[PDB]
Amino acid sequence: GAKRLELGEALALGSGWRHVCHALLYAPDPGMLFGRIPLRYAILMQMRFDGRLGFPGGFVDTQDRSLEDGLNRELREELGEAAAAFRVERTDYRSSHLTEGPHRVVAHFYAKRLTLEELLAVEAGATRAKDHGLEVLGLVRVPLYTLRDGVGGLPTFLENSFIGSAREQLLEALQDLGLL
Amino acid sequence: GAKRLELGEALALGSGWRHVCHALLYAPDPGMLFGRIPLRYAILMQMRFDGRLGFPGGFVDTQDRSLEDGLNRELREELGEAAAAFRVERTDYRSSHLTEGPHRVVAHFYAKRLTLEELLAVEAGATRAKDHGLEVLGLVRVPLYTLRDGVGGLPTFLENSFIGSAREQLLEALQDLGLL
Amino acid sequence: FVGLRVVAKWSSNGYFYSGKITRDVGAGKYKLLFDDGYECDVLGKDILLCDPIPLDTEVTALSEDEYFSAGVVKGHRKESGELYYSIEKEGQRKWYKRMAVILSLEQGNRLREQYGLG
Amino acid sequence: SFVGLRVVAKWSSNGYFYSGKITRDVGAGKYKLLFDDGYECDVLGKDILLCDPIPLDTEVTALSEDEYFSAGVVKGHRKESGELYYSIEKEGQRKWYKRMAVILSLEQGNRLREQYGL
Repeated sequence: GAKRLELGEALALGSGWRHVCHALLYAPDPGMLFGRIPLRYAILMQMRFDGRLGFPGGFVDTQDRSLEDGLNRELREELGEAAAAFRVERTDYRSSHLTEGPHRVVAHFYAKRLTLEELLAVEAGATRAKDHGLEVLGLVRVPLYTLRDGVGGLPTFLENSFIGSAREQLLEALQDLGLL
Repeated sequence: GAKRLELGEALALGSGWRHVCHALLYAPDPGMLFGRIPLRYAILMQMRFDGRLGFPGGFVDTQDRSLEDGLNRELREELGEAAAAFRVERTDYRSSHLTEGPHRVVAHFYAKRLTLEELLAVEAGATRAKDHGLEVLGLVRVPLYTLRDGVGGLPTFLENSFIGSAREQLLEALQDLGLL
Repeated sequence: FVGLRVVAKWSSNGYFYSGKITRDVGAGKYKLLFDDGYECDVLGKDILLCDPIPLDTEVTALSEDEYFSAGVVKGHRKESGELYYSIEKEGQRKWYKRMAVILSLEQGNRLREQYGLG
Repeated sequence: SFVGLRVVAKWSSNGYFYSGKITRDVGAGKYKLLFDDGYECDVLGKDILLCDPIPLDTEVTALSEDEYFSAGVVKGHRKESGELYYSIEKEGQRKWYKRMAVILSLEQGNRLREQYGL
């Protein structure tokens, strides 16, 4: 599958490798579905222009001074000005992986905790971001519940089309973060 | 896959049958993805609470005077007040089908052409809708293009999880209306 | 076969619903009128000439509040113009109307060998 | 020994094969590879193709700048200034690619395990 590596090892990779950064923005969600299913946390994901689900983020250009500068830049173009109210940093860094695609790409995954108001703010403004209707087809929340039938909810949500290891990254982040 | 039946045939069914309505909202978009890929039309779908893609809509109740009345009511709940700027009518009706669900339900599919401004307003105010964060996890646009690799875009979008025969209703509407 | 009650499915692999054979379309083709009012032609292999659904059958019961669940038929009660099934679930039993008792793809396939018209 | 020899190997169980060199025999049937892209890790002999240059008429995956890639067939080798260049034919048209822009998919590389695998 997707091979992980220490951050430093990834930083040692040659110029032939491209870097992508993606952030897992999650907030405490006290609400409930139908008054009996806890929402637990609100987690945002993007439907990307290629019809796949993934976390907000993108490629790191040589202009960006660092992995984080690039991430926060991409997060602004994808989520709108409401993404400037916070900044993902090295402390939010989670893991690095070499993508299994044909090209040489190392993926750096971040997880940043926001407040329900902050997460709802980026939802309302994403429609006027530079990427809305182009690179980003829309934002969706991740259902962390499983419906009575046993398939509805997260299990079926995991049956959609995802970018790279977004499914495994999502589940690994949910267990690590302990949001389940 | 799901059995198609005529509108009259559906209206003559016994009280044991329930009726749901959903609408494909589309508008012309002269935008160009990457400056070389025509978007053509912007088609809205929604990530459902069960993790499946579908069109906005919902059940028709006894208070509803007609199928169209119940539809527009549900649209206002799922998409927000921007949906009150237009109305889906019988002229927008497309087809009827029997759903695969256990309960006896007949689904009525509609397609309405909007202006790109009317469609954006729906997206802009979708976060305030009653069902946002609960029944509607977010709206997405259907990519009508196919990327250079021949899999990205529409082909991969059609690989997501769809409720009922939404995928089939989608493809039928892309051809009949020449949207693709 | 005309006028005989059956339980049949109208989709390729949906639930079996209760109805009657209205006409013999010939060559394994049957026209059915379901108790819910829907008419369509169905193939013999998707028809279960089976009425009433026999005791100790695992069925799918429908409630008025959009819920549904599995259960076991433990009783039949005929009334003027309607049949009622006694469905047992988790030790308790509840009455259901005929139309409120259907069969999933799995539950009906168990009866094809004995009741199927394929 | 295999040290110093050029190879094509995948650092993932079901990934693509990338060009590189064996830097050391670290035992247990594992070989430390320095891929031409600067990545270095221990790879099993089963994931290493002792195959350099990639022979003519081999079906390969050619990488373009940006994010595009396509399947093609090797029709030429050119060594200018130590570096190796491949001529890839696609739809009756040939184009040049550097060594690092020529990789093998799991399938394309599996075809060569018998003749070149370790």
